[PDB]
Amino acid sequence: VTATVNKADKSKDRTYKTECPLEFYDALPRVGEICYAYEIFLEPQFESC
RNA sequence: GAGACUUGGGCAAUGUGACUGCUGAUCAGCAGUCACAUUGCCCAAGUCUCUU
Repeated sequence: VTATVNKADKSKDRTYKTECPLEFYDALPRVGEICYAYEIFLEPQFESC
């Protein structure tokens, strides 16, 4: 904060890293190990023509 | 005690000369701070338009 001259280029933007969630962090099955198949459902809400 | 004189004492009134501080009013000269105003350098920041 003592660097009060920080108003010169306050429009500067920086980069950041990204990371997948813990569950998605290497959930790949191993041969011989238990696997969880999570079913996907697509229920229609709109009434069709 | 009074009248007057002599000296002295007491009180009072008023004036005169000098001193030490205290303020009052006016005037000049000087410094500093704060604020406003003029435009510009000016980046931040949002909106908007063009467009990047």
